[PDB]
Amino acid sequence: SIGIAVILVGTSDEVAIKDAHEKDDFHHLSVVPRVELVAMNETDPKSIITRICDLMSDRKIQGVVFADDTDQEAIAQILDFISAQTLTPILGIHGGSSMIMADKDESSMFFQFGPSIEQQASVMLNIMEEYDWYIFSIVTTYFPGYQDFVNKIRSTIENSFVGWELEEVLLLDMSLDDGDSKIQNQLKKLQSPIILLYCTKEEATYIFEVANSVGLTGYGYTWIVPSLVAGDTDTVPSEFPTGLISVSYDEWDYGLPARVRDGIAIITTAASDMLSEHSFIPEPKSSCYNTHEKRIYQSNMLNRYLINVTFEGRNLSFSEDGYQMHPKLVIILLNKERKWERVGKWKDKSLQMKYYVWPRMDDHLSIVTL
Amino acid sequence: KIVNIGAVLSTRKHEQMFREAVNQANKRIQLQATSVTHKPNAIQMALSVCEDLISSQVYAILVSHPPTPNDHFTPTPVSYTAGFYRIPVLGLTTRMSIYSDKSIHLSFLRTVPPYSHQSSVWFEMMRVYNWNHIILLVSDDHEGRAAQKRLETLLEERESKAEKVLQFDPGTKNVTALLMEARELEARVIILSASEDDAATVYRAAAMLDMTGSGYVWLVGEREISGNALRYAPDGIIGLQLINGKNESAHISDAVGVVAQAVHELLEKENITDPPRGCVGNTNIWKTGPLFKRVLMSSKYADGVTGRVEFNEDGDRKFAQYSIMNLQNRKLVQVGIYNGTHVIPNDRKIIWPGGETEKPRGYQMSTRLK
Amino acid sequence: TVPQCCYGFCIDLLIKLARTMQFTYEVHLVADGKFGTQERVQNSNKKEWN
Ligand SMILES: *[C@@H]1O[C@H](CO)[C@@H](O)[C@H](O)[C@H]1NC(C)=O
Repeated sequence: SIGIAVILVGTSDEVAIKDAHEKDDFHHLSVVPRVELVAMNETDPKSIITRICDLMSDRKIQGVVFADDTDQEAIAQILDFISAQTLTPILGIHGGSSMIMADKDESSMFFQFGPSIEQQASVMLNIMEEYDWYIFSIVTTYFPGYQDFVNKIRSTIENSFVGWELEEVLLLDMSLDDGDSKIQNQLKKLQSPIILLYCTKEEATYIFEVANSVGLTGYGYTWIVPSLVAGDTDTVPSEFPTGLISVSYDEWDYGLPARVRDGIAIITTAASDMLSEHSFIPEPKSSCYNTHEKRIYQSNMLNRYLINVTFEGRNLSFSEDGYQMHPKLVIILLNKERKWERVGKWKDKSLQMKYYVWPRMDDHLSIVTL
Repeated sequence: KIVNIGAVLSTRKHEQMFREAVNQANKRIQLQATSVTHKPNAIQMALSVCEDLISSQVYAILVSHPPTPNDHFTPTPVSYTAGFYRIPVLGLTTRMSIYSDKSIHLSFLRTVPPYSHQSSVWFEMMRVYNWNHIILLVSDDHEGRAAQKRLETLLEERESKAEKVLQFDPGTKNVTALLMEARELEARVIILSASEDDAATVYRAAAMLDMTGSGYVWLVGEREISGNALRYAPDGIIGLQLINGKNESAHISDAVGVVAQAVHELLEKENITDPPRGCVGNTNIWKTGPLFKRVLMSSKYADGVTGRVEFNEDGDRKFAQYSIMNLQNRKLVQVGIYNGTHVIPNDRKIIWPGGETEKPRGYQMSTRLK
Repeated sequence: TVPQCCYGFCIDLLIKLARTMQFTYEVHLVADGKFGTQERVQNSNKKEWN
């Protein structure tokens, strides 16, 4: 008897969640779980904390599956703080909870769905070596994990036979006052036909407006951006130049009713696995106030059993930082008008694009030989 | 117009002192005083602080440590809650190096310097006594890593690499094997930056191995010279101290002064908008605080009880005062001061460990090679 | 690890050099058996020799 709660923010098909809760086979595992669904708005951190406290005090909740619809990022940090304070684990399946955080402390029970910065950096180079763009430059601002991105990018390209000639790096800071002139002067140093960017949505919009003022965004330069710049597919800032390439999680074929079942299955299978061998189960009085003395029963073993699970012929083996190790990504391109289209999806490290030659969007010639 | 600030203290008498200080500063656009107490849990702290954030729509928050010894988690709720709104926060008695990280804590300022500057002032002793070869041991923690990195970065200019860097796991009870390796080495200067508990473990093991005889030098810091370490502590240890570290009234008497100069230059510049008082209501970011941080950090303060206070581009106080603190015959006596960038002697004479009265070379020539 | 005795152009040069400077020595061969280059370990930023 383990209680699991699910929290939704914003509009969602509530009846679909109820129908899909009992959608898998959970008979041969002694979990007998109960599903509790509660809906609330995005009022504030205080409301979220109060709701979580009330729920965990109400009926024997040992874990929370959290959903969200807004694109805010600090909600992940707040949830990580809560998970650090109380030993119960929580899961982020969609929304702002899917954003990757800087560095979870050594005592946090918190996991997210979605690739990290390093895997997206790796795929940005797998995309490059297929349409033969061997010349590129990188520009980025101050964001958590910015050093890891450039470090991995530089490490990958210096241990291969193919020749990547990296033309200068830019780590400009846009938070300075009256530094816009300096930023505009520095942006003129870019010469490679391929540009890599790592910035927040508003930072990306400001930088793109500045670049369009300079004019190096019209015909021959192509930009590649990470997942977090998009955030919401529908909300097009209208400042993004045509031809932008981005990598995003496959939300088109993987909506939400399946994610709830997948998240519940992780907890159920982990609890079943840790119960049988160890003949124990963490069932403390999950108090809300005066929780410093409630840390008597260590749940670190449950954490060790949370990082290696599988079900229905799928791999969900996590890592030390708390992310997939095996996500399912897609590649999206912004066409002539403001809209996003699927170009190619790759699984198990095998790139598969639906195009063979990049559509150009005259001094481009053809050569025949023998 | 009317502008109000906020603060949280750990004593009702301290609250009255803060009220008296703000009443005195009113003679220098009228200010206000808001203060609350501390709770033994972080979630209640966050709930109260955003509840009290709604109370008066504060512009700056002052935080102080409680009588608890560790208090490592006490500043965390306020920092997270304030950074959720990008509201700058000034700290008074926080010394852990975690809060110096600009990534997790975007808005945070320090009234006292961190331990990294202690590691930096360790350099002047070597500079003035011609000690070029040292052995340093630090614990496996985020605290030690920053100090080691800063020390080796500072020593990079001198092009004098330390011979050995060795570490031990935190919270251990046996370090005999590790101390064995350093005994074989050829350096006689030991610098340790560990926790208070680990200070007792290392000091006990050093005595057994005859490690603290003649011809040895120990350079320690604030944490391992206080506490229960003096129960088992050899003579001749050279420590460190701060002139006005523990006088919370001295800081407060001028902490409100430096912020008062900043608001004068901000209230009449442009586009001033009060940060929202809607704890529950608004979830956006206040426009005021990206520019407020820039002006505040560069606000030079002419003169104060602790001298000139000028902030670098790190949110940490610069030009602190250190007293080279010495122990002889089971009591501590001052022997010098750290004048900003250099040191001067004093009337008293330092007695080195082992009873010898000289300046040990810190070197023992070896006559066997490999 | 079994004791062995070595001799050659380098060994007797060391003997003559050692007698001048009044020091002793205890030679031992390398374990891996390579001259040494830089390598990337465990796919990390740091690099170490062999
Ligand atoms: C510190 O040393 C300098 C020497 O450059 C001296 O002028 C000054 O008076 C000393 N004391 C202080 C407080 O600066």
